[PDB]
Amino acid sequence: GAMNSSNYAELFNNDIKLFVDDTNVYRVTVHKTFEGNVATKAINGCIFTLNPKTGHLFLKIIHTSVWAGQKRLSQLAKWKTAEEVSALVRSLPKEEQPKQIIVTRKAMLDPLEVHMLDFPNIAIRPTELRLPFSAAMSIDKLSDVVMKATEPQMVLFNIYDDWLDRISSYTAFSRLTLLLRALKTNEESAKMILLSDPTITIKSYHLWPSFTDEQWITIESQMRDLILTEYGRKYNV
Amino acid sequence: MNTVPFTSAPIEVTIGIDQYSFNVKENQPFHGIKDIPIGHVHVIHFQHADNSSMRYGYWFDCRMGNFYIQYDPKDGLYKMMEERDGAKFENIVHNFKERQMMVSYPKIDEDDTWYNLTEFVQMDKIRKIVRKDENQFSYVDSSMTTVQENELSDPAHSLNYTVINFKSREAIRPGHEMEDFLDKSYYLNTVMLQGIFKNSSNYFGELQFAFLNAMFFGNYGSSLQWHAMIELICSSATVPKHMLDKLDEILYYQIKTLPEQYSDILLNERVWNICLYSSFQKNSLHNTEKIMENKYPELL
Ligand SMILES: O=C(O)[C@@]1(NCc2ccccc2)CCOC1
Repeated sequence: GAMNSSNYAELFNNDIKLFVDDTNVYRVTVHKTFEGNVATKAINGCIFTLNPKTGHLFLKIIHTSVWAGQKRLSQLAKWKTAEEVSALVRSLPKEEQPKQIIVTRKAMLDPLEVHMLDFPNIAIRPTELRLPFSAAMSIDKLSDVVMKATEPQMVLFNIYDDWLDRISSYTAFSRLTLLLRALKTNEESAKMILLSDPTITIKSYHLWPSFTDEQWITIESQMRDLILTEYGRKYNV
Repeated sequence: MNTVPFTSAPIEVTIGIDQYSFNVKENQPFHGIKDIPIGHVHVIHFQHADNSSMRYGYWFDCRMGNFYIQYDPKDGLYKMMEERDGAKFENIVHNFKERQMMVSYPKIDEDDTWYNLTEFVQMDKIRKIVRKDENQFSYVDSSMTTVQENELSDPAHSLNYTVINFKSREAIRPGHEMEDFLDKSYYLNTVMLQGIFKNSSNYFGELQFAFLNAMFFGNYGSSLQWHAMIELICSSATVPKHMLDKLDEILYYQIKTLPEQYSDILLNERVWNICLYSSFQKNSLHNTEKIMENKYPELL
């Protein structure tokens, strides 16, 4: 059924699974028209499909042309997400297909279930975890590829860089979610923490800086402090 | 007019005949029901006084044979049987009528209720949902499960309603996922009407039969089927006008006949609120919407 804190280690077992987050598929800016009405302008979005055990991220870029002439875009976005995830599954070899797909928003359950009727043994599940995947577009290299896209495109990343050479998947996912929560809560300060030391760089083939084990400990502490600081600012604590 | 005699009434029982109900005491000199209108299916149903468990009954049409009821003390129920000896049957009936040991199907002349509830219900279609080919009448009870309930356990004793499942490959064309899930017109018009039922009369017949089994036996799977068949229509953007107008009449008479005190167990709040206020057909069921709002405004 639903995925939560009680069954959290299930994310790192040997059954292939993917998280699907649709929060950046349909992105708009709102503006006034010449007549003083309000209009939206869509911008390129993305589906965030992540294997939490291996770090493989299937980033499907959603180009604004897919909305052209369509109505009820927020509804369509869910069905387009389900269509694209179904297509990804069918494109994978049998032994790489997921056994479970966990959607971060419950409104994706029926669209995905309907698109995956041909795969009755792939479980489609919600989660009670509040995951910060909406902040994926705060990772500079992900935002850049989405914004530069001129057509639909799929780009593959490892969202954990080389961390699994040194840490477990559980720990990698915990680091990722802490980083993304910090970027969601205070993006400018989080980015400052990550780049405050010019001598630590991001390799061409990586998304995050090349921190040593001890430096990651310091960074993680600074991220927790940022989150707590913002909590006190928000609630006057 | 036709007659269903009873050999006797050895156990105290509430007997119902279509929408009417009456009590018979243990060993009361009761020998059946006369004046049953020819031209419709009928249902004779039972609930034992000493054990309200298992309501059960029999759907029948007096044009198909001469039927009577006889209590079986081994299986502990009133059983319908066919009498093939016509002159014997007529003589039995005539004597019981002369001794005035029968009740009369009390149809008020102005009252079209039973026709309105069974307009599309045919005995031949009942006998395909309830499979027991050696009898011309069909036994139903409160506990019988439907073929769909079983898929989710004795198949010979099942209700073979047409399976409706909105999240099934039958309901959703590959490549038309969003279209077919948000607008069930394909599933209604091509799959169900043209494909399985052949016409709207057979579809309404099954819908009406499901409602009646839900109401008269408290059969849960029948209630599920009745609501699914309503929702399939209401959730379709493209429905022939004659079907929508007929559905409004069908549902109106069903809601009118439902006992007020059973509304909590016979009406699905989700389905009705969706059908009357959110669905494509939210404005096509004026008569049903009016009676629902006046009779069961709490449900809404
Ligand atoms: O109390 C009764 O019996 C009632 N039924 C009438 C009836 C009698 C015999 C044959 C069919 C119907 C009257 C109101 O409803 C219950």
